[PDB]
Amino acid sequence: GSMGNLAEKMYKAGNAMYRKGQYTIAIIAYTLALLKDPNNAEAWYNLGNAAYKKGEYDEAIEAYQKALELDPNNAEAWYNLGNAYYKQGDYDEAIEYYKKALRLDPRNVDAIENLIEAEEKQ
Amino acid sequence: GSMGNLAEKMYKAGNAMYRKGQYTIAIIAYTLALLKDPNNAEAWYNLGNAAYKKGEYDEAIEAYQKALELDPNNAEAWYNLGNAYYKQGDYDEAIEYYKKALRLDPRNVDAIENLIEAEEKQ
Amino acid sequence: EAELAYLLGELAYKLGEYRIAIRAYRIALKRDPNNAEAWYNLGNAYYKQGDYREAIRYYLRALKLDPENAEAWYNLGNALYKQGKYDLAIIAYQAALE
Amino acid sequence: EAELAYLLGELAYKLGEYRIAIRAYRIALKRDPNNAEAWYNLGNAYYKQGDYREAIRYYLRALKLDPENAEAWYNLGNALYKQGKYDLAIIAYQAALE
Amino acid sequence: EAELAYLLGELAYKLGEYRIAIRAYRIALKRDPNNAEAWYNLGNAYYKQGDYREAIRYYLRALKLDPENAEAWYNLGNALYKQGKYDLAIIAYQAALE
Repeated sequence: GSMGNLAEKMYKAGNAMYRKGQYTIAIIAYTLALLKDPNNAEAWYNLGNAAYKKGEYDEAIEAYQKALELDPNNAEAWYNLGNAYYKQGDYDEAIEYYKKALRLDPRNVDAIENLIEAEEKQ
Repeated sequence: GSMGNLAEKMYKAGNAMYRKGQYTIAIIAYTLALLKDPNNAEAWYNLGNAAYKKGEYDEAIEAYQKALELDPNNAEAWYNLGNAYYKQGDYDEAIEYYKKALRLDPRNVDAIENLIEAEEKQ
Repeated sequence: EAELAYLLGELAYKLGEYRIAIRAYRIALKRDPNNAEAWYNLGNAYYKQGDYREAIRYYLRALKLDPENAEAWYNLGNALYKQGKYDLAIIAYQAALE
Repeated sequence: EAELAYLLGELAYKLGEYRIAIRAYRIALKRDPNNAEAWYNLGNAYYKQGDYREAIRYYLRALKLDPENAEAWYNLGNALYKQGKYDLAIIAYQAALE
Repeated sequence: EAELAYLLGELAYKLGEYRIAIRAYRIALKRDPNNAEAWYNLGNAYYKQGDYREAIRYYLRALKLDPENAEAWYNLGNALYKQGKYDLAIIAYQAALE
C-alpha cells in the first residue's frame, strides 16, 4: 500500500548479492524488485546476469530478452544472449545476437571473438 | 489466499538474519513480513536496524520513522533516528530525536552522550 | 599494579590533590578501563579543577559501565549545568532520581 | 613493588585513611609476608576501625616475626581488652613490660 | 629474459624472417602473456605466412589487452576478409575507425 522505494531496496540488495556471488539471493531480490514493478531493464538485465552466473542460461535468456524489450540498445544483453544461445548450440542465434551487439558497439572485441567462433561452429 | 502466519515466518527469519549479521537477507525478510502486513512497529524498527547495519541510514530513517508512527514510545527508534540524523550532519534533528528518546527514558546514557555531542556539533 | 594506583588516586582525591588524583586514576584506568568508580572519581577530580567537559566525558563513561550510579548522574547534571547545557543537566538530574 | 605499597600504607595510616592503609599494607604483605612492621600497622589500622579480632591476629603475627615489639604486645593487650579477653590482655600487657 | 626474446622477434619480423619472429615472440609471450604489442606482431607474422586463423586469434588477444589498437582492428579485419568472414571484417574495419 506504500513501500515507495521497494524496488530500489530489492534492486540494491540484488546488486550486492550479485557482486558477492550470491546469485540465488540476488535472483530472489531482483525478482522481487521487478515483481512489483517489472519495468527496469537494468534489473531484467541483472536478473539475467544472476541467472547466467547460476548456469541456467535459458532463464538468463528470458530475462535478458526482457531487458532488451525494455531497452534494445543494451549491447551487453545482446552479447550474453548470444553467449547463451552459443552455449545451447544455437549458433545461428548466437550469430544474430552477437551481430546486434556489435552494431551497437563495433569495438566489443569479445563479441567479435565469440561471433567468429559462432560462424566457425555453425 | 491463506498463509496466516506469513508475516511471522518472515519476521522470525529476519531476526535470525539480523542476529547473524546478514542484513541483506534480513531486510528482504522484514520487508516481506511487512509487505503483506505493514503494521508491525517491531518489524519497521528491525527493518530500520538492518538498514542501519547496512549503512544506508536514510533508509533506516524512513523505517524507524514508520515504527514511531505505529508506536511513538519506541525510544530506541528515536535514538537511532537521532544517530542517523547526526551521521548526516543534521545536528538539529539529531538533538530533537535524542531529546524525545530521553523524555521516554532519561537514563539512556548513550542518548545523552550523543545529545551532548549533537549540541556541541550544532 | 593498577590496584595501587587506584588507592593513590583515592587518597590524593580526598586530600584535595586533584592533579595527583587525576594522574593516579588515569594510571589505574589505563591498566583497567572497566573501573567505573575510578572513572567517576576521575570525573569528579576534573570537575573540581573546573574542567567540566572532561567531567562530563568521564561521568558518561562511568555511567555506561554503571547506569545505577545516581551520583554520577547527578554530577553529570552538575557538569552540564556548568557548561550551560541545561536541558541536558535537567535530564541527567532526573536520571539520578529515576 | 611492595616497597611502594608499603609507603602508601604508612602515608594513608598517618592521615587517618585506615581503609586505604589496610588495603595498601595487605598489598605490600602479600608480596612480602615477613614485614613485621607492616603487620603491626595493619593490626593498628584494624584496631582503629574497631575490628579487634583482626587487630589481634595481626599483632600476634607481627610478634611472631618480632617478639621484642613492646608496642605490639601492648596493642595486642588493648585489642584483647576490647574483646573482653582480660586474662589475655593482662598477659600481653605484661609481655610488653617484659 | 623475455625482453631479449622480444627484441629478437622484432628484428626477425622486420627482416622478413617471420618463422623466426614467430618463435621468438612466442618465447617472449610465454614468459610474459600481457605483451599486447608482441601479440599483435605475432598475429602479423602469421598473417604474412598466410595463416589467417592464427592471425585472427592473436589480433583479438592483442585487442583484448589493448582495445585502442586501431591497427590490430584493421589487421583483424584483413585476416577476417582473407577467410571470407566479411561481416566480421567490416565490423573490425569499423572498429578501427571508431
